[PDB]
Amino acid sequence: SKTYNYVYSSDPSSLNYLAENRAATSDIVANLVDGLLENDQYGNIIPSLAEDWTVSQDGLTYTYKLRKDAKWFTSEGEEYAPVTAQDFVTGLQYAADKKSEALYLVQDSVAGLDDYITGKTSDFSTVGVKALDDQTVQYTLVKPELYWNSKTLATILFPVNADFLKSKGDDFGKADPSSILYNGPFLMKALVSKSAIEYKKNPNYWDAKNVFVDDVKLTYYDGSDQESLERNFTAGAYTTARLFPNSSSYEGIKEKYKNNIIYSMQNSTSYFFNFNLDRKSYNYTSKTSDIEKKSTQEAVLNKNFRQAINFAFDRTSYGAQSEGKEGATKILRNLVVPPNFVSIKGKDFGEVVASKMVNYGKEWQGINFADGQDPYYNPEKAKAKFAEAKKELEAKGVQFPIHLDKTVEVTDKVGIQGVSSIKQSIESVLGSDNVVIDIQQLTSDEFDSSGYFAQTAAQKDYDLYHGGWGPDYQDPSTYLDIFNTNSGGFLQNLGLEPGEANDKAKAVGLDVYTQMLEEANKEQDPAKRYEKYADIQAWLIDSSLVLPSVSRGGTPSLRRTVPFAAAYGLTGTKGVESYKYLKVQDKIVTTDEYAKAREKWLKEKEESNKKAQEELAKHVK
Amino acid sequence: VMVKGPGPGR
Repeated sequence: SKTYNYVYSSDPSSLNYLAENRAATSDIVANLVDGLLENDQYGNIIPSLAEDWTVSQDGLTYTYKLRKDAKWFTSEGEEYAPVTAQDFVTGLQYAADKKSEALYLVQDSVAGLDDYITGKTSDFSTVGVKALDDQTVQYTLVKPELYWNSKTLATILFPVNADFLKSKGDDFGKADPSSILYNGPFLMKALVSKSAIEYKKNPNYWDAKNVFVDDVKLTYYDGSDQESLERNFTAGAYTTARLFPNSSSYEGIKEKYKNNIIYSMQNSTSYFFNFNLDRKSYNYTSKTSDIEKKSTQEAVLNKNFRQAINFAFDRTSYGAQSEGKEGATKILRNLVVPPNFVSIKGKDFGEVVASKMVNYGKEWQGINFADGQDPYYNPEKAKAKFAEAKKELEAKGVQFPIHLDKTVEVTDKVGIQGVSSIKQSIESVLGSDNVVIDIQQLTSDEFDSSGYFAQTAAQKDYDLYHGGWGPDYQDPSTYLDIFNTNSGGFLQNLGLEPGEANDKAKAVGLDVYTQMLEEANKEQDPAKRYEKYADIQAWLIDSSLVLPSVSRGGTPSLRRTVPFAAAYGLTGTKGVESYKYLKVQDKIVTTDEYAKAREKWLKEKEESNKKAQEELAKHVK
Repeated sequence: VMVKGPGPGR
């Protein structure tokens, strides 16, 4: 049989795909539960549980016909029940009742849903999801959304069987394979914390013909043994291996695999640094006095200070820590929205953002937002902005240097080198009499509970954070909404809570940012809409409330996977996250073989995208 | 979706 063997690095807090917005959950559930639609190898949206669909002429009513052979299975593979339209009613009501962390995807879109969530109504029958019959689910929206179908690839719109959900109660969706039912390509055979994730092909899945591996086995990787990836690939145990050009082992690796190193493309997941604008927790700090803590609290609210950090942060040096000197720039990402995420009359989003920067000050003159280069690092500009910040901050009694805590996992050797790089860059440019980056090396549990898995803003224990966003649907709002003060998914990472904007949020202008988002969202013409979102992205770059850093992809690997066999998606959870479509082979792929396959894929993608646009018109009814 | 990393994945 055919097996894929590699590693994983993030244990999930749960399998609750209806309540979670973390990739630690959806990366797993992508393989276990299907929704209405999915992706092909080219990023087109194709049938999944829904074999057909229509949209009304006014754009408000979407109706999906579910295929009759789709079933729910237990973790052991036994059939539980057919998938029915009611399962989509159940899923949305459960997501609403549980206050899902991904509710922003649906709460302002589905008719009646906001009223139900906020208690203006108590009757879910007034909410715009209905099972018209066992095979037909109908959604009613508040306003047209050309990106609505792309939202169905997000797990909050996935179904759940109501009887199973009732039987499980509070046990539903725990980190245990028996806590959910399965209707997707795989069953989960093992889920062991800090050890293993194992998938087994479900032979009775409706689309089993498109599952080309029988088993997927992932061993836990904590970052302490980066050479283990190539070592186990060469030993024949892993199907692929990410390469680390800084290793002492790399010279021998590049000689042995001179014709096999493959670089991936940068993808739509964007990372950035942000500041904690309202820090409450100080378990992990080098500050020892209230004056230091209050000084840092003031500094992060100062725009000139944030801009000075931005201009002092050498992204090339940062990327070199993981990619080596020659690949250092291959991972660089300079906006939250990828520069090619959308186009406006033939011009990419990033070029439009650059043109909007003309109105945000001389410090942005000539900026270029293309991937793969560093347009931010500029020591002279950083020093000048810092001088302005220092005058403003000293007048408030702020003490210098400003100490900024950044966390990192003690086992994450490459991550330690990355954070050491930012410390060296910022302190070298601005002076350690002005800024100190204090690196806090934490255990796994401490790192989790003070960051990604912290449950409130008050538990965020750092001054600087380095997280990222993967897009949920095909519109710039998926990225730019994450900082809005009403419901932004990234607010807690900034130390803020969704709701009324507090004095810290207003001090940095996030109330104004939120009003801008509301106005842009009303625009229905794509070109005008995207231009308004480009101005919003420009505002955010200027605010330096985010410091764009890197993307996923752009990295070297060795591979025994078949090039371009897997699903690909610009947004959602049904692309690279899924082991459906993926194929393995005996031969180690060569760089030349991969390049030939890539050119074929690029060409076919354009052809297939054009066909997919023509297929769309047939669905208007 | 909220992401961590980046680390060695697919």
